[PDB]
Amino acid sequence: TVRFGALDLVRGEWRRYTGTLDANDQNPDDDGVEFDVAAVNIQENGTKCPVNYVMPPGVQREQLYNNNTVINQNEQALAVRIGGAGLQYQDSRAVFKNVSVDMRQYKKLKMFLHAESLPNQPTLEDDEMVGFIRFGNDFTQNFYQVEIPLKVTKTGGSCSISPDLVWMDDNSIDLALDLLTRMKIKAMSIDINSSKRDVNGIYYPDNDPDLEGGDGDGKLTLGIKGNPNFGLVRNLMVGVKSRADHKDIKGEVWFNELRLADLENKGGMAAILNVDTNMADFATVSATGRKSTIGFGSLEQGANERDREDVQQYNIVTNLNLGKLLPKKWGINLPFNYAIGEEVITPEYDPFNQDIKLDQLIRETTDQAEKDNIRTRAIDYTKRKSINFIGVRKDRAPEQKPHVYDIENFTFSQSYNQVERHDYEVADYEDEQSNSAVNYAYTFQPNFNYLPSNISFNTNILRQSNRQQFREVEVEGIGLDPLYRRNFAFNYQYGFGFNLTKSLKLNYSATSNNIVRNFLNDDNSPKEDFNIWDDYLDIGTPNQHAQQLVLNYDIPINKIPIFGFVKASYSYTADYMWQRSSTAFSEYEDPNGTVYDLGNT
Amino acid sequence: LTTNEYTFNPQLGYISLQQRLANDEILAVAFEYTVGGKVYQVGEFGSDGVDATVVTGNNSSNQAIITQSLVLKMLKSNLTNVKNPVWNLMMKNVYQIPQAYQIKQDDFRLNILYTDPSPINYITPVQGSSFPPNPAPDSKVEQTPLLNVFNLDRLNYNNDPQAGGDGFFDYIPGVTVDVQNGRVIFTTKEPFGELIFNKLQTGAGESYNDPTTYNANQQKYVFRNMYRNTQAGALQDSDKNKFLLRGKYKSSGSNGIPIGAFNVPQGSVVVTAAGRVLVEGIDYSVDYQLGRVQILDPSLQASNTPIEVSLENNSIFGQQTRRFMGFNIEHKISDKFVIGGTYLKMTERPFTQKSTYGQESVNNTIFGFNGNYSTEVPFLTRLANKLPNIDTDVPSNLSIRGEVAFLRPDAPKASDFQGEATIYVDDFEGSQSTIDMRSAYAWSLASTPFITSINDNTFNANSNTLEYGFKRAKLSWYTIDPVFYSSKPSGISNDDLSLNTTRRIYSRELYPNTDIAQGQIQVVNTLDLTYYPGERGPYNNNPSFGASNPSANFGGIMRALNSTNFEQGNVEYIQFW
Amino acid sequence: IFGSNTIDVKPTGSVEMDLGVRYTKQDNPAFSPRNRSSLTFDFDQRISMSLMGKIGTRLEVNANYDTQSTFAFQNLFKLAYTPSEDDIIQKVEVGNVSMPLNSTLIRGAQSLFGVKTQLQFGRTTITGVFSEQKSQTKSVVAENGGTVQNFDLYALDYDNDRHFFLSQYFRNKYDVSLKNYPFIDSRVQITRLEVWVTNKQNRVTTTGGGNNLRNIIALQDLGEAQVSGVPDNEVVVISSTAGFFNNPIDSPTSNTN
Amino acid sequence: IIKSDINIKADFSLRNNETLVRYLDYDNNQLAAGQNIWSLKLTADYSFSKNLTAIFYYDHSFSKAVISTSFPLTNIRSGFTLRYNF
Amino acid sequence: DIERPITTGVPFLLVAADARAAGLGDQGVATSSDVFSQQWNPAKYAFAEDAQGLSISYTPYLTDLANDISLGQVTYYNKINDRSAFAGSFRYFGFGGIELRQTGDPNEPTREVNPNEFALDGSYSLKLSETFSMAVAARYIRSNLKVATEEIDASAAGSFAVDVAGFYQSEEIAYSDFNGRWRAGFNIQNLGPKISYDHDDLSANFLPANLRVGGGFDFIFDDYNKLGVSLELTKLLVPTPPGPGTPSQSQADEANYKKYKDIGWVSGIFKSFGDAPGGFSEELKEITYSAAAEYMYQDAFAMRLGYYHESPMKGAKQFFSLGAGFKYSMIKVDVSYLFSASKVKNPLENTLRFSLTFNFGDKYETY
Amino acid sequence: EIVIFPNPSDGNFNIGLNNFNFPYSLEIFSFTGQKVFEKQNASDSIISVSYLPSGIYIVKIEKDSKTTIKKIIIN
Ligand SMILES: CCCCCCCCCCC(CCCCCCCCCC)(CO[C@H]1O[C@@H](CO)[C@H](O[C@@H]2O[C@@H](CO)[C@H](O)[C@@H](O)[C@@H]2O)[C@@H](O)[C@@H]1O)CO[C@H]1O[C@@H](CO)[C@H](O[C@@H]2O[C@@H](CO)[C@H](O)[C@@H](O)[C@@H]2O)[C@@H](O)[C@H]1O
Repeated sequence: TVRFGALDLVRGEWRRYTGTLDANDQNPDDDGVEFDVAAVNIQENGTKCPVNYVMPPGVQREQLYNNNTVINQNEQALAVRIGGAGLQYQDSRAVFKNVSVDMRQYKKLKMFLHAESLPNQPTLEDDEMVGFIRFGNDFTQNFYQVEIPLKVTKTGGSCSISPDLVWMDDNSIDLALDLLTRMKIKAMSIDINSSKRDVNGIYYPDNDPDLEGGDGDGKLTLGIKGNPNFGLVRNLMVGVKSRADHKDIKGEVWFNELRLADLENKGGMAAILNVDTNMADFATVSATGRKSTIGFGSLEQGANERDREDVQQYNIVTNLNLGKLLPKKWGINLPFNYAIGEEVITPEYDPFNQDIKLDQLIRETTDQAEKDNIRTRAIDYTKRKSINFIGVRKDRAPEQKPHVYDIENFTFSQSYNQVERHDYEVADYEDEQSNSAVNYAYTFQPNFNYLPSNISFNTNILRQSNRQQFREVEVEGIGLDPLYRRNFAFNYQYGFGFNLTKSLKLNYSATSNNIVRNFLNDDNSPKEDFNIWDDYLDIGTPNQHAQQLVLNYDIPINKIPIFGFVKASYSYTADYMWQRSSTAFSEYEDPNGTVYDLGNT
Repeated sequence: LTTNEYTFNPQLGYISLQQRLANDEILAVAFEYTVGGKVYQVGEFGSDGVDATVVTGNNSSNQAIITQSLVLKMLKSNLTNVKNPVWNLMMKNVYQIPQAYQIKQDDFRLNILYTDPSPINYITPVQGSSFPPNPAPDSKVEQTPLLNVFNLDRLNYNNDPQAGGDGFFDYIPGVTVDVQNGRVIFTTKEPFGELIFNKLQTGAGESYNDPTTYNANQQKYVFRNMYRNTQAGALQDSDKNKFLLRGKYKSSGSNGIPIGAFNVPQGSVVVTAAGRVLVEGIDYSVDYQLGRVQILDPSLQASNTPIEVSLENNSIFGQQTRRFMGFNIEHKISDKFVIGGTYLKMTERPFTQKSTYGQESVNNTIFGFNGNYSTEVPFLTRLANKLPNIDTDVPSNLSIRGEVAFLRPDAPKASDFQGEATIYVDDFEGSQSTIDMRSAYAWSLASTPFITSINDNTFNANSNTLEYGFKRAKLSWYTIDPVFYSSKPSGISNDDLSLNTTRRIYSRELYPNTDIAQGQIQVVNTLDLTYYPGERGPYNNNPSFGASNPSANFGGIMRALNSTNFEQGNVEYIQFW
Repeated sequence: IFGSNTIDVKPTGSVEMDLGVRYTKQDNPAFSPRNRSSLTFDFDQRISMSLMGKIGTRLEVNANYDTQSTFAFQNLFKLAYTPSEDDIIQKVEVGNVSMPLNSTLIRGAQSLFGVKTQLQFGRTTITGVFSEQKSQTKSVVAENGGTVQNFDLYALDYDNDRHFFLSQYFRNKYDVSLKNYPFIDSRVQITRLEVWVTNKQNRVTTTGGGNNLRNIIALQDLGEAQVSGVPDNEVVVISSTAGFFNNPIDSPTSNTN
Repeated sequence: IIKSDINIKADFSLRNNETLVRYLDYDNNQLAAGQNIWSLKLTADYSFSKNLTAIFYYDHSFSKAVISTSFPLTNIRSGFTLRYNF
Repeated sequence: DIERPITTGVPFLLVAADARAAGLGDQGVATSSDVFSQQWNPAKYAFAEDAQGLSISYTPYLTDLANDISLGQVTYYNKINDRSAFAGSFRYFGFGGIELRQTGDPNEPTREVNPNEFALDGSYSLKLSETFSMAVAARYIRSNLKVATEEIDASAAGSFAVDVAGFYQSEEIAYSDFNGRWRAGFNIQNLGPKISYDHDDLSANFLPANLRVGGGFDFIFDDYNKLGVSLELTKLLVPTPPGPGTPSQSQADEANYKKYKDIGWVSGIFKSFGDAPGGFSEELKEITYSAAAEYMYQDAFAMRLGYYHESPMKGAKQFFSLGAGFKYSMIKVDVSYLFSASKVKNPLENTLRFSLTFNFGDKYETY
Repeated sequence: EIVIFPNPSDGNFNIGLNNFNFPYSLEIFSFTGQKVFEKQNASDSIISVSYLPSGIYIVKIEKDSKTTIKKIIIN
């Protein structure tokens, strides 16, 4: 009789890393090393044979309320077992995880490590097994490595061992992240093919004979390879490496409570000034100036949500009723809006390397050109300007007979928006948008009738110009070639209805969109030296044209006194559309060189 | 599959399912298509295929039933094998834009950047090497935006070809975009694989299918394992997932700004146009019941300016208790001059004493000093009256509002470990999930197993006769019903319930450190397997079963697994107590 | 301390209270005989009360307790004690209080539960609050109407197991056909397509496009010819292709290939 | 001293549903799915006062098994409901 | 944190079920006589001012998340004479309806189950002296929190308990500046056999036997204003489970737990005073306390403030409480709110408890 | 209608969506009110939350304007 008190397929979040972490081996699927990863619990492994599982000193179990009862939550550690043949001299085995962790607001990275020997196997000695954390954008090119030789918990006697001896403070990783920053700055001057790098390309300051102080930690060994970023950790790995020269070491290592500590809680400042004035229902000025420092934010914002930037912004909005400058006898509604403004943003961290303070990188550069490049590429500058003439109309006179040719039926709306930008991604960014709209709408008031009941017609001139030049972050020597998007358009739709008969009703409408292509050469090459106001009143080639026609007919068959009960009603909606095909169709070229016109739709 | 469960591209010959097949599902197709006047068919339709059933005979005693199968084309196999060409039929160039339903042009921006570690939208050659010299205009890599590198920017706004593109993602609803489902499809089947390999190819000695021949630029930028391996398998190639599709889209649906909340408190909505706070009565209006914000300013509507709406939504679920305290001074220097001294503190109370990354608690304080001065200026009115056609008498006003604020943040003392503000990247209590296998009714009688290899005839698993079942000894698998322990059935004594094979197991014995809520299950329902090797098993016709060695017999059960992809699920081991 | 002794705090609405028995019997043979049936007691409350009034012309009481909706913002309770305007204390609010601030750098809180007091020293107004906040701040960005949603995908984050080429022919024609997009260098027009999947629902219904259940055999190499630039082993899984093909090396996918 | 009307509503329902799959060439009438649910809802309103009312409710639903994938189910919800208005 | 908490069956018996006592820091053993005086002290039902009273109380759990997960209470008291009273209470903690479904059939008769826990009790209170009264209560507790599945039996676990209570209410004594009144009360409750959730004599849980002793004083101003301050001490009468060890390694803990669980409830009541390595100073850590002040205006407006503190080593439930009460004509409405001050997340946070009582019958003069 | 596969599950269960717009937001809450599971851009039917301690849990399904709250049992 076999009674399974538990039977489970156990799946883990930490994936077993396959592939070599050392270049001396280069054949990971060999060596006969049984590498297992599991979990050790206070609820299931309190009677473990080599060492019973206990919480690290100072660690308590979480307490929740299930149903008016206090439930102690489970405490777990990640267990890594290396057995069979054992690790070679420099070989390592590790597990990994994909994360998104920002640790720029915390000063310390702490973690508990425990080491023990496998039962019925040769004993693991102190400083032979090394526990390492490798974190960054990957595990082979861009990572910080933090290593610690492991003191082995002595076994052989009782299984119950005190927590202070199971989790020794000598085995606890307590890393200052400014040490990683200084390692990164120092390795900036180390060549990729330098002899100071290892076979794996990792730069260890402790192994540098020309550096004083090493990595600055007497217990941890720090290394860096490829410009990683702890401001956004995408890949986190924990593993065990060997340091025994002529020996294959076997054992089990527990990892617990990988945490960030010592939050940086320096506050921030903000100032805002508003000047709002109105001038005899004719002028309205609103000026705003904001200046916020690094560390400011809202009450509810977290460590990574507060402003890591110095912001200096202003915005002036001015409204005029220019129609009041004209006599009220012939009323003109001509409002004019002018909104200017700009903001400058200086990041706390340099956008390159993403995890070093901008000022610290500037100070430790010793090259004026590089300092200028860093300062200029860090700045995020935005500027907006808007000129609006929306709603230009002439109001109806108090006693005036409406007429089809009256100017009171017209409305004018002009809009101009300009955005200048330059930041870490764009060296120069232009965005211009001009929209001119003329709207006309008249309704009539009281063989068949041919007088339209109402006539509608509006026109639009939309021009969008966007110049986008991406920067070379390395040097401000050339930059990328500017890219131009132009969306010059001319739109007009009209409509009118007839009431030919008391039963008939005929509504017609037609919309047309044309694209203006005066900014293009004979080939498919845009012209850099082009102005958005070059040929404003230009009607381009047609691009789309839609027509809609609706007929309603009550069929007055009741006139004949034989069919006076019929209540027929006919409706006919007709739609037509013409769509211009792309130039890839209208001038398609075969490999033979001939050109065909594939036509529109 | 019903036509509502999938779509397909009639020109490019691929299909997209509503439900994805992340399991052992089998996908089969039959399709016919027309090339000009020619018609080609690949599968076997229900209209032209063989009949489902053919019956021979008149009565069931002598009838023969012939059930016939349609011959279709396999797109996904029962067992995954990335080395077969059927694996290549699965597309890996389609990306689902999250929460996108009706993406449209002018409301969708997409860019490709290289994050190593910062977002850079061009590619630099590896030190000591350079990109291939004199490339074709469509194969430029050096100082080229990544939209052009991955063949996503060759047209302008109106989809007309342009020399270097307009710098924007090409929006073709039939080629690069799935409008109805918000999906972006690359113009190549392996944009980050063979396409970038061909862009960086320097000679005929480099083969895309042979990674050992890469030229140290394909070694860095060609992420071939995302196409030749599964996503979980491609996770092992860490140094390659550096290309980022970063973009945005505008979701409108109806008129008005959806603030993503309903029945919000009045006066909690703050709208900022371009660094200036708008007026709730003039520049915009708020529909509080429907959670809408309508911009009433004509200049801002035709502005394309990002407008920030910050509201307070009280439909909070699973949030920590936050205490909000503080005072506000409103001293009045004169009838038109006010000084304020607001001080506020907001603390959060974590559920536990460990704060995981992302679920952190704040203990923030903010204090500020403000000044307001609003006066009437008749000089501006008199100046306005000097204008040509202005004769108004409405007063002109000035207002100056200054304010300074200081934020001192912190973490609550409750979530501190040894006196420091602690955030747990991984405390390791969330790892190692389990799937329970000890459910008795989920197991059934097993087939005869092989014990060393497919060629090993130990338990007669290779036999095609009754001998196939000759080695099956008796095995019962059960969970002892609680009727035996609670309401003692007749014929069962207390000695029958104390044997270590029949006794009830309590959680306090197997899990002494586990806390159980009162009123819940305090017993462990073990899966008991009683094996009789000397007793004949089901369907065993061994002429001499009692004359053989009982240790040569077997007793087995089998079970179906709901999650078949162990690699994706990272099924690490089998654990049993 | 109070203006008068009149107390007109009146309750309106309704209160409901259900007491009963629920008997359930499911004839599952796998269940224990002790689980033959379950006889539980049902107790339900549907409190739908409001409470509006005044106490001594100084306290205003406004309460709404409704156990049929979200308690986060519906169950309301406000006690407002307003002394004479000549006193030092102008207002004491208990329950659903608000902290409105005429400030931009410091935002107040609207939905709070706690104690709010207000003092007036001649010309100085001091408003103090101590409460628990019942809401969270949410920020959206909108351009030209609707809100802006940002997305950041990685190359490895493709839509997996959802999109399938119909054949190796289409897969190998995809890149060349899209060389000059939006023009497609292909005349293929998929006119008819039937898709079959593994049936685990085991549900027969006439409204789901009819009951079309068939035995299916799916061949990996069905309808595949050779490809000019692709070796045979990357197009078909058949061990030996000698005599397998009977069509030219670039034939479109077809049953006769 | 207390006198008021008693309002009784009874609602009985019996729903049978069957799904058969028939082969044309031989007798293979397969029972694919099926339901047989009969329910009874009794309610009795009695007004003690202008504000206090009592409602006796008795719901009894039985679902018989047509195919073995479903089990017979008996649900009986009985009791009283006191409502007090203001 | 919490060090070796006392584990008992049906802990929902200890949760305050009414808003009046909730606003007073979860104490009612020595407050004024009221309809909700059954969970706290039935002995003051003989001191009730009104002849007959009914009350419905509602305590929601997960107020924002979902309804129907709440503790309701229905209490009814009736004092036939000037000297005696019969009361009956029914407490019901429930999660509402839960649907059990195993297949995606749109047309599928599914099983709706309501896991719950209810206690139905009846008390008789008799006034011995003119200022003192006793009370005896019998309670039946039934727990049906588990759901019937395979290898799981959802048979409800039942138990019986007896409560002995005493209440003393002095005459209105005049002082220099006011004329207050003194009150005292004691209650030994939940005395009964262990409840076995698994229906086995080997596995049983102690009933939450509780001892509550309290005292209060009322300052009476102008005969229309009252201020009552009350203080209550509460101690569980259940033995504390052993901690590290009080005799291999796990064998000592196993023996300690076996010794602890093999203790009768009658012996467990007396064993609760001690049975720990600590002395009287550590014995005082087993007692929780509550202090409240309630202001009465016109005997129709009530403003209650309370503070409840448990030991940090057990339960860890300390908080402040506010409460408001309004009597319109014969109907009293009470609302209560809780501000937690402990590290463990109280499930009653952000919860407004409601109570509604109707009083009817003739009036009894207070002595 | 929203369908939850076996309600007294071990932590591994399924959703019963009726083949509609697949992106839905799923949130699993403990009896303490704590947030124990988040899932946006959700399309996979199978939900694996078997690391949660036993008890009743609240599942919120948000599908466009549709909001649904159901109770599940983890035993
Ligand atoms: C085990 C408990 C059983 C339940 C007890 C219910 C008692 C009902 C009695 C009605 C009552 C109490 C209000 C309780 C409401 C709470 C409902 C809770 C809702 C839950 C969600 C309402 O009376 C008030 O309410 C008004 C109604 O709005 C009445 O208006 C008018 O009401 C009607 C004229 O009375 C008009 O017909 C109507 O036209 C008017 O409008 C007014 O008369 C009065 O203000 C007044 O009590 C009076 O009625 C008698 C009945 O025989 C009671 O007899 C007792 O019965 C046993 C006691 O159970 C005792 O053993 C027994 O000794 C004793 O003889 C006495 O108490 C007596 O004093």
